[PDB]
Amino acid sequence: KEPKIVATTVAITEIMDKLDLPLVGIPSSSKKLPKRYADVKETGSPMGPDLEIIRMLKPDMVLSTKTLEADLKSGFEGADLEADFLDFTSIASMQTEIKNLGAKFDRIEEATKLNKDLTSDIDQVKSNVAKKKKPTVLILMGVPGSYLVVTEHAYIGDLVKLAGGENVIKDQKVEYLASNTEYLQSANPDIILRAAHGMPAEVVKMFDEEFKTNDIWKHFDAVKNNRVYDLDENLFGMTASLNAPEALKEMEKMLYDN
Amino acid sequence: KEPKIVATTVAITEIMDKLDLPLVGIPSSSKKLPKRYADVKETGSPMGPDLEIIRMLKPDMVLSTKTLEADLKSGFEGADLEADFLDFTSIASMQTEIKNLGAKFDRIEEATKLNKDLTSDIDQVKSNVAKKKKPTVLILMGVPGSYLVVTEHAYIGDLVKLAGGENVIKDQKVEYLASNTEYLQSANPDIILRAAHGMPAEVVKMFDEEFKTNDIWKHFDAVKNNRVYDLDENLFGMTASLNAPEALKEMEKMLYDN
Amino acid sequence: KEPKIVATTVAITEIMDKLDLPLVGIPSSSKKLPKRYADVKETGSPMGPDLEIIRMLKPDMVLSTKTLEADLKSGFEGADLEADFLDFTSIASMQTEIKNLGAKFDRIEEATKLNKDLTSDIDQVKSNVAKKKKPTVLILMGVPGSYLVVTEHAYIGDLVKLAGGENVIKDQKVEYLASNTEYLQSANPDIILRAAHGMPAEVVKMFDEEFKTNDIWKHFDAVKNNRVYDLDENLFGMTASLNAPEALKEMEKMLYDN
Ligand SMILES: [Cl-]
Ligand SMILES: [Cl-]
Ligand SMILES: [Cl-]
Repeated sequence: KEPKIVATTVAITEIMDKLDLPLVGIPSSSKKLPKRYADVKETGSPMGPDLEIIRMLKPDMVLSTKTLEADLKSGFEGADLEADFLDFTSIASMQTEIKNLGAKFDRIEEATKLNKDLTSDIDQVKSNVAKKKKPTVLILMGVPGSYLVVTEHAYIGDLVKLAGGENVIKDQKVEYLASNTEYLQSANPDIILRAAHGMPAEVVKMFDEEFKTNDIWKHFDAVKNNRVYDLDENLFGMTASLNAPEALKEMEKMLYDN
Repeated sequence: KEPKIVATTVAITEIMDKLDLPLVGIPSSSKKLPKRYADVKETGSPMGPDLEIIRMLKPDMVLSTKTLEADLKSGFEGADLEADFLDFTSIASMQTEIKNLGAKFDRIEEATKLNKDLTSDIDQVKSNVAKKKKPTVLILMGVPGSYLVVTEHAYIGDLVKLAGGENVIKDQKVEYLASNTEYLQSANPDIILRAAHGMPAEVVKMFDEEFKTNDIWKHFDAVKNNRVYDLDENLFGMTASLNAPEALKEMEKMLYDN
Repeated sequence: KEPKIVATTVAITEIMDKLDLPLVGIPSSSKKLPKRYADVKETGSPMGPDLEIIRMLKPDMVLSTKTLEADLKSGFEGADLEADFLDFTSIASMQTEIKNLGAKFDRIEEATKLNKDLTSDIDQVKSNVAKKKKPTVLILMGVPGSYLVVTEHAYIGDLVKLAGGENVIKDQKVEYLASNTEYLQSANPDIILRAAHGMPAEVVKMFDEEFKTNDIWKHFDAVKNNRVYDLDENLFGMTASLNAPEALKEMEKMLYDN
């Protein structure tokens, strides 16, 4: 008997498709999912799946992410659902999770092929930027008044690192920091990147206008030099996915194309 | 002749379906509406209905909510549209409105049945939690930097009350208060609940990360103990609906299941 | 050979339809577009179009807006794409752009007709309000804690001006200002208008509740008198469109109907 697997996020569902694995559950989402799962039961929001639906499906494994573990682990345990929280905070961690899914579900060849493809794409960006002069970068996540600083330990920080950017924040131990803006202004990043995950682009544009008028950020050289980018929310999520090669290539354009 | 009724919100439209009433107008919404109204004219945003469409429909009654009365009453009066603003700030108030709609539109039996079902569900939660030790709860509505404190006088406060939670805010007269965070930290709620009505879950997750880094909230015991929940926006609206029994059951899980 | 044109926003696509021009590219959007372009290739977000798709289409011209020029100009130049950034910061500027598109693409008669219709609608509002006593107005764009003041130099400021409103901000040179709220309170606008472009109405309602509790705004007479309006985001965009006649008529209702 094939294992009965519930995937609770779009990113995991895409990995399951590349691994040629059937699913009994998929997340409820407005995003397009692989066609093979067109008729699979939806199990609610990735950020809070519907435990009663999932229980009914009697799965052998429910797949979520490390970043959601604190939020969802108790509910799964309470419902007697076996669950695996995959670490998608870097591309490398995602690739190890892909390897481990191959081993867990008898798809070692498919996982190996997928990782080979990813690594080839990543290696090409690394090679492309290796001899370039590197810009310093400040990564912000959030909305006006509450921006978090994103370190190398989060996925968007990993993309900046792999594309050769030098994060203005160093030697930190957390994924997201509260912004110390006077310190950041003195550090003077060459480039500022912003992510408002899930937010409509029209709202993000409004935020862009606010940033330019704000004493808090307007005297940064990056603002004066028009080196502030909004990361396409549709392509740059908070955690890793198969979108990474495309995301890394877009990152390379922003860091060096100007 | 049947009365010509315009329902301007999803919640009211669902009540009209349970009352077996025809409609000449429904709100414009991306949410699924009862199938019987598939071909009914849409009348614009619940938060600002299209008065020119509604006028054309020559309704006998337009139904909105108390919470929107201040915003919409003048427009309706100016357009010579008769309108009823239903109080959905508690389940009990919603049930009285259901009774009154039954009387107004000759659906007393249907309203009585609907209220019987609701009351049976509510009574079961009350019975379930009656002998449990009760946690203190802080309810926040909004986005980083501008969270409102939600009292017992608003619908989400009513759900907390009915599920046995003790609001840290007492003896207030308003539905929403400005947050006095130092006071709230000293009150030390066992649990913090957050609602960002209408906001995509992916954005809410981002807010969750910001909350944990913010000096303003991070030293609350509830944060240290991982007792902060985001209320599923799709299920917990700002005002009451037929979703209430499901919402109350989910509330009971959060307050006691941990 | 007909020119190969890519329209990167909904507003421009609607103008191209009125000008009876074929398109090779349209923006990717959830909004309804003119039916004649049902099968036209989508080219990504208006706020960051997909340059690789657009390159493939080998267009003669890519159309965007002045307000996006700073963000998008370098990418287009880098991709060797000819691009025109149309000034939609007022109705009059939009009408000059319509005239110039007619000349550029051999649609002078169609552009002239479209502008005649627009001007007739605008003239009617101007005539309607000419002898009315004019209210002072404060226009805010954004979200709690980060509202920008909108001047006459931005499109929503232009609508207020044309409908007879007197902006409390005068003799400015920029489209958007940081809010000096103590100054604004002393200026005491008769009416406050708010725009959260792209934001779901349910979120905007939540913001409305927050505004009323905020010491920063609650002592304005406009708040005390219930003269604060949320501009329907679906109809009042950040920059001009063919929606303007409808928008101007709704503006006239808010400024004088009360
Ligand atoms: Cl993760
Ligand atoms: Cl209400
Ligand atoms: Cl513009």
